[PDB]
Amino acid sequence: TLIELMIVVAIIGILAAIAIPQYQNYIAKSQVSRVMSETGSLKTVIETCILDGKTAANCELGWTNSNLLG
Amino acid sequence: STAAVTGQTGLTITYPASATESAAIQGTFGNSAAIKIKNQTLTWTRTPEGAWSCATTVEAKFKPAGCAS
Repeated sequence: TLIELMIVVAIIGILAAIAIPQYQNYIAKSQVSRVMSETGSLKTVIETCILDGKTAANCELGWTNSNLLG
Repeated sequence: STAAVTGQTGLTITYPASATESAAIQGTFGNSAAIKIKNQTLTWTRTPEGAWSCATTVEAKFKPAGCAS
C-alpha cells in the first residue's frame, strides 16, 4: 500500500536518530571516584609511618596493582 | 650507665660538682619519635635547694599540663 511502509521507515528514522547524552561525565566521575578511595586508603599507612619516624624505605605499603595506575 | 657517661646518646646527665649549681636531666627525641617533634627535647632540672621542675621545647599543643612551663 506504500503508506504503511514509509511510516515504518519514518519511525525507524525517528527511533534510530536517538540523541545520546554525554555519558562521559558518569564514567570519568566514577573512575575518579574509585581512585580517591584507592589513594585515600594509603593515608593511614603514610601517617603511621610518619608518626613512628620511619624512613621512606622503612615504610611498608600494602599497595597492589590496580587497573588504573592512579 | 652512670651520670658522667650514659648508654643512650639522646640522654645527658648534668651532674653538679658544687653546692651553688643545679642538676638537669635532658631527654632528646629521636628514632621512633614523631617527625614533627624529631629534633625537640624535654628536660628535668633540679635547683640546688631541692626543687624539681620540667621544661620542654615541643609545641604548646603537644605540651601536657604537667610540663606547661
